[PDB]
Amino acid sequence: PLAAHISLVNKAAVDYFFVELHLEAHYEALRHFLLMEDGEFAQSLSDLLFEKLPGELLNPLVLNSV
Amino acid sequence: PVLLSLLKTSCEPYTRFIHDWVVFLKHIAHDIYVCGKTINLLKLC
Amino acid sequence: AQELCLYLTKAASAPYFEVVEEHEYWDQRYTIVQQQIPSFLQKMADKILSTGKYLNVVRECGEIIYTLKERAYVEQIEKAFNYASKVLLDFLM
Repeated sequence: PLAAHISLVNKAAVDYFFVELHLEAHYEALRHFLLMEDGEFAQSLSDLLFEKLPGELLNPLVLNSV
Repeated sequence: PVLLSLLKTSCEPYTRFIHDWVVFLKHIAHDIYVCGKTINLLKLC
Repeated sequence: AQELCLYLTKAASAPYFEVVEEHEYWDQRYTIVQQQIPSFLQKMADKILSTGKYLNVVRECGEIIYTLKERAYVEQIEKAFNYASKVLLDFLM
């Protein structure tokens, strides 16, 4: 009477993540930004920062806005 | 019977705890530990 | 003795659940008292005070049961606060 209920909870726990909270989206989204998979973004972020090069380029007014 | 009637009521509160998340063979020991935390996690969501 | 102490609190709470202290420009009208908080509604100590407060700025112009490990009353409060604003916010637009 126990194992019959364990599989139903876990299957309902994992399913709750995908179809409601979009766990499959977060992974395929962080890759777009962190691992620089989406072009026109790294080619636009790195291209901006590299245009400058100390006290500049370090305050939250430029790098928090770029 | 006498021991059974004790065990039948000496486990009454322990079932309630088990009725929240919803030696002996370790194949199910570690599973109970996670079968509850999932329920206690869905209660806050 | 757990069926008993549930029969008392079920009857010693009907007056409270039929009415946070008031006074006599609008943030001093009703104010939370910090001591007398059930410590299991402490999560929603601000939505309760905000739920009735909206009901009074319109009135002068013109069931809950306790359960353990089940939040049927915590959800029941959000279902009324989500209406308490939709009658006042619409009343000003």
